[PDB]
Amino acid sequence: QMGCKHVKGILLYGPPGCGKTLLARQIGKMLNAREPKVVNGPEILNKYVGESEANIRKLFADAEEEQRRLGANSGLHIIIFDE
Amino acid sequence: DMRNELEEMQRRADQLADESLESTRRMLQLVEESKDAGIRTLVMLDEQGEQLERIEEGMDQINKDMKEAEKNLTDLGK
Ligand SMILES: Nc1ncnc2c1ncn2[C@@H]1O[C@H](COP(=O)(O)OP(=O)(O)OP(=O)(O)O)[C@@H](O)[C@H]1O
Repeated sequence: QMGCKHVKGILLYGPPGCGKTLLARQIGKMLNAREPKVVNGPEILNKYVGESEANIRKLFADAEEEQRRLGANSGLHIIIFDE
Repeated sequence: DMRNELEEMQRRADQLADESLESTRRMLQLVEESKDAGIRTLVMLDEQGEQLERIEEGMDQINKDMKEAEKNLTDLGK
């Protein structure tokens, strides 16, 4: 009835050693859904031309497929970008 | 003193393939089928050669028999 759009991103920051990674993993444990996908940052870059974009799109491929399959009654997919 | 210098990084273009895995598999399957057909043709050709060799002897024997019979009949007739 209200028809509002949800939020789709969060940015945590602060000095070193304050619980960011612990908080993120605990949030991942809290949610009941597909096992959250974790990226370590420098692991996407590849020497072959064009493979970085393929690696990036492999993250959203499954979410797009599920949204197409089920529609508005699909689950929530969580992605974590460390560093 | 605005004299800058740089360093370079390299990237490797993808090696020659990603078109050698769709026509390739079909090529291999067709080659296998052709090999099987060739083996079958080998077997059939050998059998046919054996049969022709078998026919030859009967051919020669009938020729000899008819010639001898004709000569004998002519000799007795006169
Ligand atoms: N609020 C907290 N309660 C309990 N333990 C904490 C808390 N904050 C940090 N710690 C402890 O600090 C350690 C490292 O914390 P964490 O891995 O979250 O650091 P970080 O914020 O990721 O740091 P960095 O900036 O290096 O990534 C863990 O052993 C964790 O138990």
